[PDB]
Amino acid sequence: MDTAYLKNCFGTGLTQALAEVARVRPSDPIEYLAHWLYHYRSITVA
Amino acid sequence: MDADSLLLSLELASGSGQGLSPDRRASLLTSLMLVKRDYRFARVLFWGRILGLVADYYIAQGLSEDQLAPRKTLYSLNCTEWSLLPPATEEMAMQISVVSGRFMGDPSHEYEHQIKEETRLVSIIDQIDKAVAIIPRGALFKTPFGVTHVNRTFEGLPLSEVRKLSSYFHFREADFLDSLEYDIPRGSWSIQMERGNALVVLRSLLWPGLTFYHAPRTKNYGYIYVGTGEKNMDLPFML
Amino acid sequence: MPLPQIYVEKTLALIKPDVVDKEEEIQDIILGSGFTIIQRRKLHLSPEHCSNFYVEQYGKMFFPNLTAYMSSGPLVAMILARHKAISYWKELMGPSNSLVAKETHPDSLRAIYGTDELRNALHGSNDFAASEREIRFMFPAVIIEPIPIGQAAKDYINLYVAPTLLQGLTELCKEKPPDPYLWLADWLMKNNPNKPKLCHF
Amino acid sequence: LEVAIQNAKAYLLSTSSKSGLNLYDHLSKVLTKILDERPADAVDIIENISQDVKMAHNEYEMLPAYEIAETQKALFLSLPNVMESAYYFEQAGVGLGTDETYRVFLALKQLTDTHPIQRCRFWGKILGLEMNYIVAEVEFRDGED
Amino acid sequence: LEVAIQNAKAYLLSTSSKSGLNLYDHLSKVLTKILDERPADAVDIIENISQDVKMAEYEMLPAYEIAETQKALFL
Amino acid sequence: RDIEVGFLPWLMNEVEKSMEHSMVGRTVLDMLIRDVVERRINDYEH
Amino acid sequence: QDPPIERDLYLSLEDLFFGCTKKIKISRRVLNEDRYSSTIKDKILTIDVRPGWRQGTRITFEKEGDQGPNIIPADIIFIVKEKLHPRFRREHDNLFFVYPIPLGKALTCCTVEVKTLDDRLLNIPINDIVHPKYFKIVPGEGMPLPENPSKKGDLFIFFDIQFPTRLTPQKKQMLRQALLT
Amino acid sequence: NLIPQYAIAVLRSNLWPGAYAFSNGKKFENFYIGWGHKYCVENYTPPSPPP
Repeated sequence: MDTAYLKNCFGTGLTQALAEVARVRPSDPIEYLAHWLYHYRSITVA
Repeated sequence: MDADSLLLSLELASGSGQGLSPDRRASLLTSLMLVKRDYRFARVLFWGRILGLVADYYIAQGLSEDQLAPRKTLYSLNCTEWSLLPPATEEMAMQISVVSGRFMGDPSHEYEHQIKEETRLVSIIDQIDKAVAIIPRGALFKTPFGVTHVNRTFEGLPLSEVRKLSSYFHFREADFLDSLEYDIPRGSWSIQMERGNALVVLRSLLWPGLTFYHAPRTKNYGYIYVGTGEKNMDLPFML
Repeated sequence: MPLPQIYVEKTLALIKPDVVDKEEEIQDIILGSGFTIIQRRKLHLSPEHCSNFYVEQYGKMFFPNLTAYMSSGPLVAMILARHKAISYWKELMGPSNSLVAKETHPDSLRAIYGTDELRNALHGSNDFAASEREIRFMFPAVIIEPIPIGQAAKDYINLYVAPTLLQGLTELCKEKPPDPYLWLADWLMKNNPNKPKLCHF
Repeated sequence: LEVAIQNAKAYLLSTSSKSGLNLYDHLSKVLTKILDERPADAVDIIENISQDVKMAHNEYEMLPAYEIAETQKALFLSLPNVMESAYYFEQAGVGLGTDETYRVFLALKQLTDTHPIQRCRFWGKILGLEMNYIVAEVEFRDGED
Repeated sequence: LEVAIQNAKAYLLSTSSKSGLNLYDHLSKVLTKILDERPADAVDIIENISQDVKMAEYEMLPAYEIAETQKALFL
Repeated sequence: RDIEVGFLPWLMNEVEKSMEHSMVGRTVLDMLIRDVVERRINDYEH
Repeated sequence: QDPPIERDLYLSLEDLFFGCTKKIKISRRVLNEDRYSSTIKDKILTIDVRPGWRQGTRITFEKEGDQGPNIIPADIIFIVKEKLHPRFRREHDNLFFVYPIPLGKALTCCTVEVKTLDDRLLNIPINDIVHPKYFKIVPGEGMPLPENPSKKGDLFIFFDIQFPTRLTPQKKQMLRQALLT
Repeated sequence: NLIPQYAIAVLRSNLWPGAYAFSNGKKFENFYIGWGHKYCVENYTPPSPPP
């Protein structure tokens, strides 16, 4: 399967993403996920 | 300096002796409140004066959330009539290098070396802010959101830390800010104690007319440039 | 609720543009009564916002005056919270129709500040679930409810998030792009099923 | 005890006016990450890990202090020298300060400009409970308003 | 999650010998001082309340001398 | 292709555990509020 | 198949500056399985207008427009269009203000009073001689960019000079001594 | 300037910055508050040695 590639690539990020989205329950979860992933880079890479 | 420097004569309390009359002080209080209204600045500090040969440019600076932002300058000849001065760039810094002499009151004045006096005002105010705009150590706290805010829990410097140039910061892009101990010449800053040594006065020698106010007992501080508006290139000779 | 944990009850509370001028007295009575204010905010609901805020009841409350009285100037919304928050706030308010509250409840805030049926001085949560719905509408990104620890989070994700996230990650697996997060996030923004496609040209 | 503890949160849940966060959610997140990683090093990192937690259509309202400012710019746009006289008063702790004195002086200037006055003296300031008074001794030239 | 909260109580804090402080006691003092009416912006203040709880006149003698000589000005 | 069985089941379990850890954090915070404030009213009146 | 209806909806400058929201009631020509009815299933489509959307920005709602028995509905509510204002003309992320300056104020120091889309008021100095091609750029104070709502373009202040309609012979000598020397 | 019929004539030398002269029209006084230096548009040239 393609699990191992995406095992390495994402890992903790999607977990924190949907954990925050499920906790918040926004009106648009998908846009919230995209903005959160942007912010997640803006903390991690920088 | 903030509005607290305009309810009392904090400028003349520094002993530099140049400042605003109570006429100009009350007018400036009302006008900077109206500037904070018309221009949605977080704070509106009185930058100072550029003493001209016909009239003096009363200068105000807009402060954003986000205080290290490219601060927005305003000017006024009759104090109250505030007008948004344009921002500064590198070309306009290089443009005025061929010109020397005292400022003229009319900002439409032209030099043949043409060059507008407004461009001189913009560039000289930018140069003064990049060089000698003072922040005491710990007054500004770099927020985790990529933004600088007032360190609103800032207690004034201990009297041991008063005498060090390391306890004072350049109020510009870069504890995040650059300290004054690298501001060459090494003797370029004069530190003196007035008013029972409840007052630290820190004056620029490279840009005469700057006098930075600080009360060590509290968080009352600020800088004002009331002066001629030229750079003392003679500073290493004078030290 | 009978956990080790202990619980805060929360309620929405609004002031209309014909009563916002008396925001300060209303907040004084709110604080003095024992409420605690979590967050303030100044609103200005366009008619689209008004249609969405009453969406649980906008399909029956066909009152253009009711949309105007939210749109004709700013609002002052608050989260209030104290012991039995919704019932105490109801007790201060009284009947929803101010024309009844004026004569029958002298102590009511709606009698003191309100005018009539549609010019009601205050609007707030009439139900705990309604409290979560209106508070999640008006003040986004404020946690108000118990966290869905168990299967409820999985159901939420499977009903809203997974039908898009699965397919987007599947295409991300076909492409194997570099720095995969751009591909995923831009894909989610572009092909959101709950939003239209935007062509910035 | 119960009312005290939920009052303690409803305090702590109060959203900050600048960051948009609240201390209760922040403390939950910081305790979550602390319990996740288990620093050993637990107390020293509490500052740095707090920085790490902070790492991860708007209306505007304004105060009643600018309607006075709206009103008082007209001040700056046959009297006595009020500042001089107040300076003599100020030599024994009498007066309103230089700022308020100059503001009243410009108000008297507006009064003199408006009406045909021979002498317009700052009579005094009678203190009040809601609003004080700024009284002006006036002597008219033509007798008309 | 009763075993998990039991482990949570079990940790906080097997005392860190590097400083001798406890997360329970340190955060307890931090919250105790906060519950004396810090403002709604208290979230931005815990970074130096942590410093204060972690932490828990001769320098201005030249001020008194200048004051002392200035008595003769009006005496 | 068939990631619907591969990887999302793992990630749903990780969201469940991360939300459980979050709830543990919220619980520990709540015990801290109780401990501080109960120590306050009891000792303040004595 | 039948084309989507390219509906035009007008947004004033403040709607595209602050990022408003809009509702557009749609047709009732939705078909059931019988393929001869005319009913409605979703009355209203909502568009979250974000700041800086330029004119011609296409917002498309697939499977929401009118539908025949054997075609896929589609609709392009809405093409971003700009209302006339008192006054800024919309260009590529820049605002173009026209100030009817009078002559005599054009040739000397002048201050231009610009209300903005933020409900902020600007006093822009004009120390140059305002001939009828002059414009001052007030940078970083236009509308927000669609790619970055934090950043905003530049405001352009053009001038429509009002020449005098009558001059005294004294005023003719006044002007001749001033300008032609 | 807002009340010109009680103004005081201010003088700014521009040769010695901080030097001032004042008069109400009857009396006068002088005051220096600068660094004690003469203004010069040109930068300070150290004087050349003797030939």
